[PDB]
Amino acid sequence: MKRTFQPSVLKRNRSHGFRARMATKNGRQVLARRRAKGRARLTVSK
Amino acid sequence: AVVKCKPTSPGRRHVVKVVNPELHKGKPFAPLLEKNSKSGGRNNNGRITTRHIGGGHKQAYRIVDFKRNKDGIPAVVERLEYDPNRSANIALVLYKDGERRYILAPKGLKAGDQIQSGVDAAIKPGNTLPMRNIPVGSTVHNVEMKPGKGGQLARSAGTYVQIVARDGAYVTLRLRSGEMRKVEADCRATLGEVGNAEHMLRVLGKAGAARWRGVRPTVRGTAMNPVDHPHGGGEGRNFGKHPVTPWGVQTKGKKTRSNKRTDKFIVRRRS
RNA sequence: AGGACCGAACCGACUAAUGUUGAAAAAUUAGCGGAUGACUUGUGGCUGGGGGUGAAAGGCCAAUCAAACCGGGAGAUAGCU
RNA sequence: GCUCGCCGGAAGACCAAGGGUUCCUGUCCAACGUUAAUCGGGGCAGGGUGAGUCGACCCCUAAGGCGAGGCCGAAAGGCGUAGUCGAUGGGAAACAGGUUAAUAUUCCUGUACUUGGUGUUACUGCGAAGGGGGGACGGAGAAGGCUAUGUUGGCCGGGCGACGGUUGUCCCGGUUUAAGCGUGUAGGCUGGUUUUCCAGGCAAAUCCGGAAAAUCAAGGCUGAGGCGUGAUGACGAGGCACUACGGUGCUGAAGCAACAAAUGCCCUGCUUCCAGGAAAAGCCUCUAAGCAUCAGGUAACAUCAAAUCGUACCCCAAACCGACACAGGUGGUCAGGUAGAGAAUACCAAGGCGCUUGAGAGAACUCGGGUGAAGGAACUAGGCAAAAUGGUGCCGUAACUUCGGGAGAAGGCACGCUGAUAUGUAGGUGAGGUCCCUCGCGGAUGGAGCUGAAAUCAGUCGAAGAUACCAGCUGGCUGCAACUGUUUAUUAAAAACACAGCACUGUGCAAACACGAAAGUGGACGUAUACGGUGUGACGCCUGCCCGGUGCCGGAAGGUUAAU
RNA sequence: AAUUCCUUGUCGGGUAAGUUCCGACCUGCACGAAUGGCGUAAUGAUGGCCAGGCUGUCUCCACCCGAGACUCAGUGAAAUUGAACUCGCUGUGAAGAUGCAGUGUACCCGCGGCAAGACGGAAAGACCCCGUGAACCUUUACUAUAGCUUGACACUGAACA
RNA sequence: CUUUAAUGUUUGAUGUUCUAACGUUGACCCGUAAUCCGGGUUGCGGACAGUGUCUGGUGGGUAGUUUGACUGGGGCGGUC
RNA sequence: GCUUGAGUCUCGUAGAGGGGGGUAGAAUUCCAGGUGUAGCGGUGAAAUGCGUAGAGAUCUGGAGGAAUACCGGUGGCGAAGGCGGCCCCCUGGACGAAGACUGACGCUCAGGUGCGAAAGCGUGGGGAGCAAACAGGAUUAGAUACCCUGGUAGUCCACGCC
Repeated sequence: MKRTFQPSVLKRNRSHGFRARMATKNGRQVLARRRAKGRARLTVSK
Repeated sequence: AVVKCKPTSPGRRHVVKVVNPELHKGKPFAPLLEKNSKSGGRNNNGRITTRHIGGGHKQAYRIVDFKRNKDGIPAVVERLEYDPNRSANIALVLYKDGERRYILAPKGLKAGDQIQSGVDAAIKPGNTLPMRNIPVGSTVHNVEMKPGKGGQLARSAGTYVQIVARDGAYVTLRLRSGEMRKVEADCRATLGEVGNAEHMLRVLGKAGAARWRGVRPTVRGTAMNPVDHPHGGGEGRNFGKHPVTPWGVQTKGKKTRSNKRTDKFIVRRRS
């Protein structure tokens, strides 16, 4: 049985990483929401 | 010519090959090659915009002279080559100053023939001239729509254009569809018809041949569901409404031509 | 030569039995179909929700699909329990 | 420790991804291990990952991403030129031994190789987001030549066998050795040399391309493998001194030949086919702007530099994805012996395990199998399941057919061992010789050795010789779908979908159509033998009648008719 | 007939016996010519039927070999559950009783088994109905609307019949 | 006052010609050792095309919805 | 051996003999336009049909296909089927005066092979007239016909069949 999570740190960083968040204004809104919530890790991918 | 295959297997039962021993066996001319990547069913938005296009064989684009130039320089024709990007064959020609070019090969062209492109060029199959040095009634191919643009008409294999009349600044042409249209007389045209006229005689024999061409399977709207197509649904085979495109426009009849700046150029609509 | 034949790796999933608080939220065992091709597979990319993609079953889109998931309108509304 | 079993195209070895200390040592047994645990992938402490040559970084690009300006868009933003990123691909270079408890092409020893900087000497036209060459490319098939590797013989060392015989054609083990340098060969490709000219390469060019003369078929490029050197080195069966029995050190003999060999190499080759098979840089060459004992380019020598990051360990898994120490999933590489076509299968090598509850006993019943009297589908919805057949060679084989098929149709006969033909044959391989050549990786005759089927006669054993594993049930009549394929990944694999064919219809290119609020993009770097939509669905014979209704196409005379 | 209600139509073959099968008839409820008609070699994990071989499929089961089940030691769940001192029968009863009435039977408590009942467990029945409930789909329902299309005005001017 | 082959002087339908707005997904040059985009030269089309506002038609391609109740279950029938 | 059967050479003659290509002129049809009005067409009679959105008639320009009026003949050629405008290229056969040459090389020929009208079949084109099928209108007692109005395959070209 092939499960849904098949890890790859390159695709992880390209899809959910910090610079992928900072490229779009909506990912910068994601980062603003996570700084306002106070997360220890902004992008847990990174 | 045409070659009917022996039925040693289904898929070879019903295939006719057209084979030309005159075509070059080997690599094409590498200075006139470019990269051709598959992009059908892919917009710059990434959506499929033309359906039923997918993976076929990898192909390389050959830079073919359509706006033929080098007026007054004769060119000898080397071996004819195969072109995947079109139904016609092409010819590698060598000019007298040492320049090789790719030409849409006409019907009678052989290796060693002389071709020329100017206004002083003798009228002969393979030669191109503007249509005021070309007599009325001759069959031409690779004819421009604008003077200097390049050949846009009669580029497929076996196709030709008849020069029917002359206005004095315009030339009336009977096209392969039966349409009569007015084209400016300074537009150039190559004499004769395009070769590989046996291209329509091939039968592919099997679905794999269409897949090597690059044609993905076509699904019928009757086979689809009501959410997918305007046809679709039913507890049997019959839908039972007027046949349409997937986007609702009627597809049997229903002429869809909305151009109004070229109606002055189309003289008689095709039948 | 062949979308050729038999048959391993590989891909799949026709039958039966077991399992059904399973060894497993679809598998095991014994057979089974394809196995040079419309094949199969690694890596990366692209298509985003009345949207995509679909050899078309409303299939699939992260164990979720006749309209994904998350947050919000929101304490929707509920002559019903 | 000695036995026993299991895997052995893995249940062995090495990586990539992924994980992140699980690696090694000391100590502990609370919790975690489906049981105990002295053990552990557990707890707590230390230690452990050494690179110019491996990978990343780096130079270069594919799909694609971002994109100065730009075009477009209420805003956000969309597309996109120059450009700049982006491997899954293309460019410099290291091998063999030894070593640690744990590292290893990194440390040590031996032998190398590459790319730059600087300096000295000798000669000299050097110089580019520019031109050209090259990188640089498909599928299938068939050789030949090899090699990794294996077997046998020789050689060397040891043995002389718990029970009849045995070393005195016996038994066991070893018989290894690389990069680099030199030679440039089984092959493969290609005519070279010189001179003159130019409507071509975004300008120039001595470079590429093209044209015209003389000369001879002899020059060049590529290329496994072999041989020499590396290497009187290392390694090496064993033996010898100290044992806390982890082990340490010294010495270390033969180290050859023949045959069979790959799916690996020559080979990115050759042949053939259509479906016509990346890009750019590194590399070579040519000049443009510029400079002239200058700066540079070559060759030799010397010296310096090659940074930084990763490197432990798991990786058909108890370290990854599955909530688990989960019968599942997970890409690549290596590929021994005997039998065998085989990467099947069986038994074994090297190596790794016995799957983290055991002990009894021998009820029903369940699961997984073995065998069954007589009957042989009477069972059942249905031969479901089981049983059966199963290999090679030869004989033989029907209706029908699209002439290919059907067809392994069906149905039969022989298969073991021994001996002879033939103290090992047909065939394969090829040393000592002998003779030529510009006398070396050369050619010709052999025909010593080594290897070696298949067949025929004769004999012999058992119930049985494809004796195990492995390995097809066969025939007849019909429906449907031509077929191969695809499909509801998780109750439906079908007659459904698709399909090659066929037809209708749209489309004259700034095409139709599609995505898009628009730019733009696909269609397509295509051009009516093309592209889209629809329906039908190989093939054979065909496809009749109806335009009243609803669509569509054509026409505008009349009626009705909007904003104005 | 993947199509036929009557219907297992009728006739023939196959069988001792055949609602299925095969070949016909035509009385086509309600086939029919690219919604394709009829046929068709080969192909099919396709549907139906027949036969040979073969057999535990069966008459009708028997024995054996392993893993459980059983006993012992160690570890150690789950669904469920108002409380229980938790029998049978007949009747009654919100209409199928362990519990009510009458009556019969029954020392107390395990263990291995089987499932007839506890209208057993699981899942606020999916069938049916209801709600002035929802979603999606259809059309010739209503009202809009993207698109396509028609014209007027503007961008948009000058001459000549 | 209904009309005149030069004059005081309008409106509306096609038809022809021109260029000068507009289009150019024709060629060339420059920005620029850029398939974009501008600017320039020229060719072709040309007051057409196309766009904005208004407007008639078409429009399940989408979107919001409606589609009654009684009923010896509901539906059919019937009834209000 | 011979020429006398058969054949060959020299020089000519007539011919729609065959294959390929090009071109010309009447006419039919269609499209665009000018003039012009109420019928055209058809038949034994009509009617379907075309025309009041302008037909038919006349004229101009253009497009496309097929067959070649006269010559034309109780003519010609070819084995038969068959072949008709003109011109070119390639080519087959026949006949004649005269001369030369070879010297029976001849005739027929079952099987075999080739050619073979029209209709028909396959693929790809073309399609002006004509026209099976089909539709309408007549006729008739009926009319699936003869007649009229249309009209598809086909007739035309290339390559294969038959």
